[PDB]
Amino acid sequence: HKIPVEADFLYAYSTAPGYYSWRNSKDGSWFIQSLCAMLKQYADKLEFMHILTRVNRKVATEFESFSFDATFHAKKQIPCIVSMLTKELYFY
Amino acid sequence: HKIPVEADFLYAYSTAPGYYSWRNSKDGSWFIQSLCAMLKQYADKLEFMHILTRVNRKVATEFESFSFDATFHAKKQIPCIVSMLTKELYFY
Amino acid sequence: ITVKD
Amino acid sequence: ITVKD
Amino acid sequence: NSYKMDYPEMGLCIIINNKNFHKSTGMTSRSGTDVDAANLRETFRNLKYEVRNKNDLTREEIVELMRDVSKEDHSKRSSFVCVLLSHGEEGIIFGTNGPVDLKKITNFFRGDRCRSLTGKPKLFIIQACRGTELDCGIE
Amino acid sequence: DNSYKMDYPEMGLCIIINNKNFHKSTGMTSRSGTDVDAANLRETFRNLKYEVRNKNDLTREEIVELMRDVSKEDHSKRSSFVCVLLSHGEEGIIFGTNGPVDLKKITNFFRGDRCRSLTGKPKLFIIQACRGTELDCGIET
Repeated sequence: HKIPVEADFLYAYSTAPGYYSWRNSKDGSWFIQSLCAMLKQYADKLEFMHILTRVNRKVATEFESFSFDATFHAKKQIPCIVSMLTKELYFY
Repeated sequence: HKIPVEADFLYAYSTAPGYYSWRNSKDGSWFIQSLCAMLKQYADKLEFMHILTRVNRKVATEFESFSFDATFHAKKQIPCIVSMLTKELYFY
Repeated sequence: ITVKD
Repeated sequence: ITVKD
Repeated sequence: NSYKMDYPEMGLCIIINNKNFHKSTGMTSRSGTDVDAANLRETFRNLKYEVRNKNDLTREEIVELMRDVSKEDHSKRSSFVCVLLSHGEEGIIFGTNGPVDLKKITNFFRGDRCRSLTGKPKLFIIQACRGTELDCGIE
Repeated sequence: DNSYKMDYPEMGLCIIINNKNFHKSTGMTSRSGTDVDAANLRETFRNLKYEVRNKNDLTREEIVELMRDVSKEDHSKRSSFVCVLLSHGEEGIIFGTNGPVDLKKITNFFRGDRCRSLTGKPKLFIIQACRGTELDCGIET
């Protein structure tokens, strides 16, 4: 009969709850860089959750902060996929 | 070559942030019922995140609360997949 | 019946 | 440089 | 099974790109976000979304835009995508002039409030901080 | 690699914390049916070759202690780690039989720097518990 009014949302967060998100002053945010690269390469192949899981790995393994302020230097980031979706999502 | 300390966690919540979670007094909680059914049916065929999406759909569409207290009656529920995983997870 | 957690 | 958001 | 993605159109992709904040907020400008917004424009153009880019919105213009779009008729659209590039904290995104709660934005699209998107996937991509914890990593 | 390595000698631990009965000084009702959930979970994860460890009616300090001891175990020949929590709750919070524990307190024992024999391995948390008092009235299709 009915569905929850909260169903069928997906929140792709750039960072874990509580944490800072990192951005490169010339190349853009780690997360959006990686999301656009993964979509370009896999959006005609992979389901959305699996593209977003590859975004997680790219950000987690390839990015580390460079800061002239030591407090902000050599930091890491894991994005945070939050799915109230009820079906798989394919972009083609 | 580090990884984030918050990486490779998966949080399978029975319900969306802020909301009640429902449980049948005899049959068990909607979420665990569905998670056990979905794992039995599909742990041999599907990646974990796709199993959890079928869980979302089972809970979202098949369940609706039944309460003599009209305040709590005909309510709905969507679970919440919170994934900081960096690879796909296959149980087979 | 259904009850809340 | 890396900066925070 | 899987969302029906063969409606006449893929849907809207709304990109809110806040670079320059009012100095009364004490917020630095987000240099590089223009590269992000343009990357997102091209990416979603290639997936067939009608991309609408917005720039430097106050929190009231964010709420008003989100309301207006949620009252558009999406009957012929398969999905909805919203990208928020800004400063933030947990639960909160910043317009140019102050914070606005994320749940205020997403609520306009609830299944009961945007009938022409009921049953269709609503994607929120959020580039923003969620607090002040630091992940020092492990080797 | 695209997939976690799941062919370690053992799949890993699956810890089930089933809190049915609470202390009278908490006032919260008994949780009927959770025994069916905990038994369902035990059989499901045995069929997936996990070492299931059921716990019943743990206090908030017994939870924190069990999680700490498990975090100090040696998971080097385990593929993953699973923890299931059945209890009352609120946003961020799981209840012992005598009061609240922060969920972040439990999961922090397994951060990649604090439990090295699980670094790079999937750590799953399945949480049956309320996260507030909002009610979804749904919408007719």
